[PDB]
Amino acid sequence: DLRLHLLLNTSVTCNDGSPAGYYLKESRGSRRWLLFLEGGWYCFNRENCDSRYDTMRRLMSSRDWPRTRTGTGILSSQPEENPYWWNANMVFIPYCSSDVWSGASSKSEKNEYAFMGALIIQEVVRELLGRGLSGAKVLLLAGSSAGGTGVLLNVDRVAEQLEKLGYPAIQVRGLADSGWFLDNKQYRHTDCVDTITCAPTEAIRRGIRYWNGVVPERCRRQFQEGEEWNCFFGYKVYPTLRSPVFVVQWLFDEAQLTVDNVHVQEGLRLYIQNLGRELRHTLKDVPASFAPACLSHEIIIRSHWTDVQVKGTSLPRALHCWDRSLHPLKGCPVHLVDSCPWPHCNPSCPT
Ligand SMILES: *[C@@H]1O[C@H](CO)[C@@H](O)[C@H](O)[C@H]1NC(C)=O
Ligand SMILES: CCNC(=O)Nc1cc(C)on1
Repeated sequence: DLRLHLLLNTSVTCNDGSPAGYYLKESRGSRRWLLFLEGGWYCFNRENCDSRYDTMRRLMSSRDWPRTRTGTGILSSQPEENPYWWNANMVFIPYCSSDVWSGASSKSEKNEYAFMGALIIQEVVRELLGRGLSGAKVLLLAGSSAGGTGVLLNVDRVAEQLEKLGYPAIQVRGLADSGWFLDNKQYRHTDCVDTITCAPTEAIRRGIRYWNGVVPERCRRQFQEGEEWNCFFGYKVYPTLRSPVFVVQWLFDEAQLTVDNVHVQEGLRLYIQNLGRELRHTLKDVPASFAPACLSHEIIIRSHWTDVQVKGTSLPRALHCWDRSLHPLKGCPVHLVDSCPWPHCNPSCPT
């Protein structure tokens, strides 16, 4: 199990002002640290945040959090379940800011909710340094779905934070799972008048203003003010990053299809095949990646994450090969993208 620690700096809060926190399982024999960002969509105005507070309150508040959690998948400490990093120090950071880990605003007389995702990550890092992170050799910032996009938005800020705090020897890297979305043409279209109809670009643009959202500096400098929503899209923000980042993405991701208004005749067949091709195209110059041709969503904290293979190579193996490459390798590849054109043309896709 991983044990809960609420942040000692209680000014860093979840949406409703309760303290944020993290779950920790230490491994005294290891200098590797894994910090995982939970996902779970987001909200972007008073009305849809109020609805989230009624039926998704654990994603907006810590008052009902349990004292422990079980680590699964890449967060498992058993080698049977986690061939990659089973002996690492394990941290799970709950997502209670509803801001895709981008926010920097407090609850106040003018703000019904606090949006402090970017500050939550920084405060977790700061408090961990006194519990052994000061002696780390690698810090891997991982995450799934909204947490995967959160890795892309924050990995270089963690690197800069540790440099400025005086720990230049810690190597910071990122693992972004199921957070590589396309602002593509949708299969059916509606103008942005409420939550359901509002396309991701328009929703994120409004969210950034509501959250006081922040993006990586080099990406901000490219797109400039008013256009920071561009930096929430993986293929646009990744070229601006300096830390090594490994990208995991199903070619036919279920959340991508949902925001494309897809739930088979010729028109839809062509649409789905073109989505797969566009995704593959955006990964062509990503040297560390794992992209199977499946209809699914998320992978790395599922207990059977070791089952899927691309070209005969599992994800735990590809991550191990990535580790080796950061010390091309004979029979130990790091770029693994399916080329077949339809969901589950890879026989190892999840059932
Ligand atoms: C608590 O966190 C806030 C937000 O980052 C920061 O402004 C403040 O200095 C912190 N307080 C302490 C005592 O570290
Ligand atoms: C309903 C589909 N889910 C999402 O769009 N989830 C997301 C999107 C981003 C960005 O972070 N989580």
